Amino acid sequence: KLPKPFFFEEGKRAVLLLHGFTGNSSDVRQLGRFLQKKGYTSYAPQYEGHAAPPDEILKSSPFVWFKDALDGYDYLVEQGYDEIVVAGLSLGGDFALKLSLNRDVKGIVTMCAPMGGKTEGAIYEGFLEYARNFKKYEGKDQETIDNEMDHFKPTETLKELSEALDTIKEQVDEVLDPILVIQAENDNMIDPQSANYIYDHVDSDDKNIKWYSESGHVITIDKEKEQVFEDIYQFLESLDWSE
Ligand SMILES: [Ca+2]
Ligand SMILES: [Ca+2]
Ligand SMILES: [Ca+2]
Ligand SMILES: [Ca+2]
Repeated sequence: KLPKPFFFEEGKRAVLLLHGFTGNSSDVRQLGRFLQKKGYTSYAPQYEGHAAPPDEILKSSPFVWFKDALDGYDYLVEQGYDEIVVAGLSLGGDFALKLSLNRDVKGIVTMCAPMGGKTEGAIYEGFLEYARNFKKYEGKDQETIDNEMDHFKPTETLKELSEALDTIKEQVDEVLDPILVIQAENDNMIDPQSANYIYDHVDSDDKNIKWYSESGHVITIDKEKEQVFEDIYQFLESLDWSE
């Protein structure tokens, strides 16, 4: 079956977990379980059209996906959690930055968040591979997959994704809340220098950047995730929680 949002309720300190483009909640579930073991509540929404046939992404929009992130914050508040850190992977990291400008958070974690809307190359081919692997998961023959991929038109989606990323890059200088920037040194999906840009251009008074030398882009499921989780926990423990 396909992943669904998850909601692990423990103490009153809460973390909103935002996944990446073409990702879903399974990319942050292990982080959610780690946070739960450390006593933090977490909620991981899913963007419209994700965890679903890839055509549903083509019918959706980054503008909807950011409202899905905002809806996740508002859900935590409706469920009784007022103090919230937003932690985002890849596109979700950009959304975490932008969400902090739209909602009160105690802190921000960005994890391999791109700065800038270059979609040519790795992100384009990553989207196509995502669509091909889903069609295989649908049990489709190789001929139907090939035929269907010749009619898969990702251009408009990638253009909106590009414009959303560019807009957020120009909002980085408005970010004020405490921040942990996490980045894989050998990221083959985005430019790892994006992390230096975020770290240097946010206006936060409390910031930290951490580099990981043996992980790929999806750092929350790769081989150093235990250290990433520990570093996130140390950040969370440093923040201005009321309890
Ligand atoms: Ca409830
Ligand atoms: Ca600006
Ligand atoms: Ca300053
Ligand atoms: Ca700090």
